Amino acid sequence: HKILHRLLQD
Amino acid sequence: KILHRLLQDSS
Amino acid sequence: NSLALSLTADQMVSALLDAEPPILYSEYDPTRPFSEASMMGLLTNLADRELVHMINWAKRVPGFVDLTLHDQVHLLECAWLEILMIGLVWRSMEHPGKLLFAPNLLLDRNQGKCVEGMVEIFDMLLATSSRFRMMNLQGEEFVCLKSIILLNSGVYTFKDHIHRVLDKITDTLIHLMAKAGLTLQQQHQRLAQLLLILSHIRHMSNKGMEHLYSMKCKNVVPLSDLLLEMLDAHR
Amino acid sequence: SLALSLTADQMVSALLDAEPPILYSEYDPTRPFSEASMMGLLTNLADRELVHMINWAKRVPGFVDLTLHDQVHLLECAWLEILMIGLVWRSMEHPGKLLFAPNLLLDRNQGKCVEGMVEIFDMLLATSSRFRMMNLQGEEFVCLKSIILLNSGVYTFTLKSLEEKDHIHRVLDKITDTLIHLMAKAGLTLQQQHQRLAQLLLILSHIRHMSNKGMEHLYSMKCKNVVPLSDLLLEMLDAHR
Ligand SMILES: Oc1ccc(C(=C2CCCCCC2)c2ccc(O)cc2)cc1
Ligand SMILES: Oc1ccc(C(=C2CCCCCC2)c2ccc(O)cc2)cc1
Repeated sequence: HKILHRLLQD
Repeated sequence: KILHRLLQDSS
Repeated sequence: NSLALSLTADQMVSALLDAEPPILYSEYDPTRPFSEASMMGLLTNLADRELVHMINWAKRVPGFVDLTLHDQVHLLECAWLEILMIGLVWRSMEHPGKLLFAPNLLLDRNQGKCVEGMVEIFDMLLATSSRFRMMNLQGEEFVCLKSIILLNSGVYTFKDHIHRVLDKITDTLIHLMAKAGLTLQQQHQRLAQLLLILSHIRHMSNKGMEHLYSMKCKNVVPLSDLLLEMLDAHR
Repeated sequence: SLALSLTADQMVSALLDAEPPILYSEYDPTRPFSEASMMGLLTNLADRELVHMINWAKRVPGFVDLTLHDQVHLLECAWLEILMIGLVWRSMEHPGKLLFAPNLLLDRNQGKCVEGMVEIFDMLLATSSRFRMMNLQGEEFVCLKSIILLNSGVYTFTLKSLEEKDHIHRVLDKITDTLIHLMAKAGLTLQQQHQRLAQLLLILSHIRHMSNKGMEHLYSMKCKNVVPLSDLLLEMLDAHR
């Protein structure tokens, strides 16, 4: 789990 | 400095 | 198959110019003298808010969205400080001796002395800004250099599609120089000078990365969770 | 100045004529590998390589026209970069292997004998696979080395002291013309010349990254007091921290 994952999908 | 000598070494 | 390779050189410039992140502001408390924790706290807060725009700027870079989510994470994790620095250097172009971190936050060499080891990186950043000013770096050239950093800095730390886009930006950079009237010899000479500066931006990033790793170990200026993720990706 | 009047074909001749030899290692295949032994071999190798690099730098066009203090600065910041690109160059036709010497071929398993060095081995291997993928030529490799020598320390610098900084860019642009002349003879179109010129200089960003990562690794093993560094390597290492 990475915050960078969420910011790239949203 | 060693780098000083080797660069300065002419002969 | 992506759509970046099909775009025209002018369509490549327009897409990059339209994806430019905004110039953010720092916190508005007027305290021109800074301590070590005061200056790093402002830059950390600014850099954290800049990362959010950079992530959305990267998604609007032609060819980046066509990458795997993991490949997107890898490129941003290795190039994020390079992208911040080349943006800082670009904003400080018409401010010699000053570093325009924000329109309300200009710092000089003496400011960087309030944080140990950071005045050395200040000189490198100011030298790169003076180098951009000497070359008359155009905004169309700057957006190309930023996207090059994003796609190239982590392409060997893993690929064929990335080099296809990197060649497309090369064609785009040559297109701009040929439009400005530069001769063929002046084109690949200016292209070489621009790309050689990227080696120093990488150097400043590695030096800055160690500086942030030292600040983390000091544990005085609290880093954001997003900054800790981008920082931990360099070990 | 001599370097400004050199023809591109004569520029290649000067760089190729000045190439340092490929020194051998003191490696004994009967001796198994260890952390203190492997870093000891590479330290002895890189130390003897430095002597030839210093004399190689003198034979680079334009380098003699610089100040003695400027020559010290350029070598101090680029010495590990030049060692690494030469290492990557020698290992081009040995996939998965790093040819530190003709009698020293190391893969990823040997790199793990030293803590943290395996990550740098992968970057060097990827750079060699990149050189092999691009089919890099020796005429282009010697151009890239001399570029690293002049460029890696040109932005880390008397108002007239910047005039020599302007002379360094004159030689840098001269080497750029040489690369384009080489690619034109190889049957590459102007578009292919610009692309290959860009690809080559983009690799120099990774070479800088590997040097910075390798420079921190040498500083860590120095404070470890496990592998003694030579007196010259200590001078080159202290210049980065
Ligand atoms: O636009 C920016 C560019 C760089 C930096 C920055 C730099 C650090 C490297 C040392 C020199 C200052 C630049 C920084 C500061 C704090 C932080 O938590 C993350 C990045 C901030 C904004
Ligand atoms: O041709 C060479 C290039 C690099 C190295 C080298 C490397 C260090 C960076 C980590 C990966 C190994 C290569 C090294 C090792 C020990 C030393 O005292 C100085 C340089 C030796 C020869």
